[PDB]
Amino acid sequence: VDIPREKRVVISLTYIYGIGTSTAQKILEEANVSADTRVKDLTDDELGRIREVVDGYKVEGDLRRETNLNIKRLMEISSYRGIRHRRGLPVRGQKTKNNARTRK
Amino acid sequence: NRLKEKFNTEVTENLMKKFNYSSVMEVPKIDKIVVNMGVGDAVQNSKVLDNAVEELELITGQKPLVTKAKKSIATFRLREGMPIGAKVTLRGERMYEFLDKLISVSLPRVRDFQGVSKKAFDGRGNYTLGVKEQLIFPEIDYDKVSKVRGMDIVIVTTANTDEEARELLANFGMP
Amino acid sequence: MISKIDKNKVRLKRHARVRTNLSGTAEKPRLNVYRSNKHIYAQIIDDNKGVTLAQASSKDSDIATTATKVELATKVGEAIAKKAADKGIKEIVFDRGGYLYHGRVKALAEAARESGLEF
Amino acid sequence: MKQGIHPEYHQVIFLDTTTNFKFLSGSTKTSSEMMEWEDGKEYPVIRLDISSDSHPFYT
RNA sequence: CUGGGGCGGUCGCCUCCUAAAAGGUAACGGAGGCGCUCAAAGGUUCCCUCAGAAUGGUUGGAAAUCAUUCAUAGAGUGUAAAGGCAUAAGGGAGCUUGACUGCGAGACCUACAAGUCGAGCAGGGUCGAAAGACGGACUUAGUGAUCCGGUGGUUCCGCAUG
RNA sequence: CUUAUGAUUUGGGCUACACACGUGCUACAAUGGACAAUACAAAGGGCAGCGAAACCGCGAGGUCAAGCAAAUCCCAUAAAGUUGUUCUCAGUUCGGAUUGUAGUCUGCAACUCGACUACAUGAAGCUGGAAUCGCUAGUAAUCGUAGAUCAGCAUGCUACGG
Repeated sequence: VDIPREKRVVISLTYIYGIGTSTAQKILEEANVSADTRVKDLTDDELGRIREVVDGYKVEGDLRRETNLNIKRLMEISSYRGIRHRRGLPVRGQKTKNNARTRK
Repeated sequence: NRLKEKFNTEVTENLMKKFNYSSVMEVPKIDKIVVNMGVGDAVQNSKVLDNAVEELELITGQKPLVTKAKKSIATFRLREGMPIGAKVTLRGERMYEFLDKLISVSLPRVRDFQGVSKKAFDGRGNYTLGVKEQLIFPEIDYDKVSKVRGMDIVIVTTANTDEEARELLANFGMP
Repeated sequence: MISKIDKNKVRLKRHARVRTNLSGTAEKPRLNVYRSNKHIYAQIIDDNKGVTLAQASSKDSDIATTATKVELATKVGEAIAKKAADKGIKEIVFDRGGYLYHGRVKALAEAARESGLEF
Repeated sequence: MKQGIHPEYHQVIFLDTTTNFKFLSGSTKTSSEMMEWEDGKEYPVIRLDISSDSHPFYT
């Protein structure tokens, strides 16, 4: 979709939302790509065969639409898993004393 | 202007047989829909007003009128000017294109049981439905809009009392 | 509910405001305008005596067609001048009623300027 | 009617699989694939909705 | 100046009240303002009508905003108050510079100096289809003589002449 | 103190937080990171407990028998290393905190309130100021393995070697 060039494709598809080290296996399954594909890859006939396998995935941005509403559903029921989002609470039953900083 | 005939059906099939009007002219008729968004005090929202004037064009395809203040009320930061509103009066076929769209997509996306009211009138024939912006952009999904908001849709008819405006709102409306 | 105004009463207020520095004195009379929805009416009034001098109308039998409703107004402006060429063909004061100087009120006045009247 | 200030709108055929209540409009300037002749001969880009499939009130 | 004088206060204009139904009318009587502001807040042609009240409506402060119905002006009118005003003098919009030059019959005011208002007449414009309207702001305060000095004009003078 | 300050139950809490000091873990990398191969230990445990080799699962793991109450059977292939291919010096293939998807396993039962792995997401963090602590040889430093508690559960503790 908006991937960068001049790097290897096993790390290049990671740059979008929704892919981490599945391009090593799952995108490598459907497409006949290799590991050493730089910017000089000629991935335009290979752009189509990755477009068929990425169309099944929720990855490119649209997963964050469903991820946002899952929190919005969770706070609307007002669950203890959901109040901890709206209140800076670590949510997954953690100790909210001194070393609980990344939620503030 | 396809489903305008829904009104032209109900003027003579239900309304002549309900109140027994003596002429076809004095059936209650809807004249305007104003979709006045509200205030949204713009000490910062003057940039969100540029979003709020962009969202309301997507709901109804007419540019809003950015209505400014009138008084100099304290405990509120505003003067003459300071544009703190937006509205679109929907007169013609864009009304029915908006009405025969919204009354099918207002109750479902709000996730309410009954949904609007049994009564919201003012004793004259005006409804003033209240919206917390759970319905709009049904075509492009939640991708590029920024801030949650709340609309207000007013239905102004030529009804005379409450019970004749209940009759027009009983045509694919849910009271 | 909502109350629909009539277009005559607002027109009358506007006309009243217009017609306070606008008068005919029989050396420079006044033609006014009354268009309704179908017919245009023109009438030379001398405002001093309260006595008219001429009268023309789109529903009169001399000029009654279904042309445009604008070309009907051109026929009436042709009519009011050729009856004011019988007497008092001098300058007059155009009175627009409460209407704009546009369309049918303009074509009533364009026709009267190119048919002898000197306003 | 004024040119310049209006956005786009068209006869958006609301292509819903339950009876296709196509009396809607908006800004769905997307791919026109199948236009029903009884409905708005335009883009069918309203692809799925809960509009008139199961009302909560008239259930 | 002064209900002795001093001390305090005051000193010029504007608006009321006192003021006795014309005008005018005092007190160290009662109230307040002014020593500006505006290139649109001027001109002109067009449209437009408010406050408030209920009522009921995603913001909901009671009260922003929206709609309906009542609303005589209770709003607004650069600025004090008094007269005004919906002819709108109030509120928008478009063009513009008359926030012109030479004058002015007549009138008001008044001890004098001053102060005010003017139809109209040319000249040359602006706006408006046109009639027309324009010699600054709704009106009434926003200043200070003469002498001297500066500056720019000027068919005037300029000492025997230039 | 003695119809309770003793009892009996499931349900909370001991796990709460704008914070403040102790003690540790993992790091902020190219004397590293990711993937393939290939070595070398010691100590200790195993009373229905340890459970192999096979399979079936991406994996955490499930199904039975193989052995055995143990110098032999099992936990158990230690890891760092070494060898090769890689990225190229960026908050990049550095790490992995935090949130939704697996529902794996233990246990009447994992919401308060567990333990991992699975695809996602990827935050602070570029070696740290004043100060302050440990340590004199198999010691500082690092690397992994055991056990006691224990149905399940340690970044702690206690022992172990490289």
